[PDB]
Amino acid sequence: GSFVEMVDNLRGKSGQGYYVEMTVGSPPQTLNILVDTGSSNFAVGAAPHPFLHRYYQRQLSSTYRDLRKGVYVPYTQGKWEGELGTDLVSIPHGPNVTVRANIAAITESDKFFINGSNWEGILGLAYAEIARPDDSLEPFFDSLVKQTHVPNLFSLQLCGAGFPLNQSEVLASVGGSMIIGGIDHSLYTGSLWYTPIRREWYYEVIIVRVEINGQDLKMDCKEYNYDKSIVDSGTTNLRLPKKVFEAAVKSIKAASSTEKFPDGFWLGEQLVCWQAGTTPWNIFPVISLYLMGEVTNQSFRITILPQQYLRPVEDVATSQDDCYKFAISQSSTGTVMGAVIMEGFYVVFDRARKRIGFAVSACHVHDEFRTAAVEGPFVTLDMEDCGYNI
Ligand SMILES: CN1C(=N)N[C@](c2ccccc2)(c2cccc(NC(=O)c3ccco3)c2)C1=O
Repeated sequence: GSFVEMVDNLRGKSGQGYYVEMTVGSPPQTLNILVDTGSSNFAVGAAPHPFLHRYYQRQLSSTYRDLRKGVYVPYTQGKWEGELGTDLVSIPHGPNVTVRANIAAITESDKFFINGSNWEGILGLAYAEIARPDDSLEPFFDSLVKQTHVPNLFSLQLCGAGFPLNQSEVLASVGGSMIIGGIDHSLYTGSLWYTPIRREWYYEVIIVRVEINGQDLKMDCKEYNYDKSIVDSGTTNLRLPKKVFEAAVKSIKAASSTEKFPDGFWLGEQLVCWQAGTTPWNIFPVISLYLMGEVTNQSFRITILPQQYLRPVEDVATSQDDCYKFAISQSSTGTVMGAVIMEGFYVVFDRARKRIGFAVSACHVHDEFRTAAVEGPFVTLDMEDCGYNI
């Protein structure tokens, strides 16, 4: 129903991440923590770093327990390494509970912490299968559910401003909500539609059809989920498999052909600017992703606007122009529904019923002519064939 204590508990933006305040140790040490549905470790800065103004000090926590085990995590865009342990953890604008959770105390990292992001760690909300070093390291949410009466469900409303927020504004602005243990009806409009969680590792889903301004991309649906499709608040962009990316960009270019943009724009590298207030939203198409429904041979669609897939960025000249980066990019690891897609919707991670819910977000950016949408049902056949198998 209503979870006023957790509403508006997030800050941040799509490019730098959305974070929630947490406390670790006794006495409590306050830290800002990235909400990451694409990983499964609770990992916090525990040693000085040039981009950290605070970190977890294990020697100051009376409830700190050393697990005597290291963790080394090299990833595509960087690396983090640290020491495993446990401590008492709370979410000040969350359920009124304290849990004993695993913590990876980050002692060394490369390109992990973002200068100016305002977060000092990450909260991996996905399942134990992808926890590092292995699945025996119980993720935070699993500990929270096992130790308390908190229902096995969380929901996220990520709120993009629709324009750039400077250093001061991003610290003072409400970035959205993470409702732990429930669904808050004030965060969305219309109905919630659910897609099954295909498998519990990442939050894996199945896309069955893709349209650009109602025109079917017409690919074998297995291509859309090659090698998987996930919902990931820990990624900025909508990331698409190489072949799907190439087809989608061709169609988005064709729909917006009244204006030509340089190659660097479509590569997500360079910004495009328009005179203040003149962004031609109407020339860019809407993108509909059809997801497998909970009923046999039924699907539903989520429709996003260019106000979601064009990410607002401030100009190099700090001008009065309205500038953006194209927030759709290619992937070699499947589809990733990142922060820019999540900004259009209230997303319900219903772990108890192995399903993900989508509803139009009460804070999605739109114009007077178009809105994001969550609609259904549609008759869709052979949807299990859309799932990829190695
Ligand atoms: C894709 N992805 C993710 N889902 N989480 C990782 C991660 C986490 C643990 C271990 C390996 C990789 C990450 C690591 C560091 C930062 C961010 N996220 C951001 O900086 C960010 C910005 C906007 C949204 O998220 C995400 C990552 O690679």
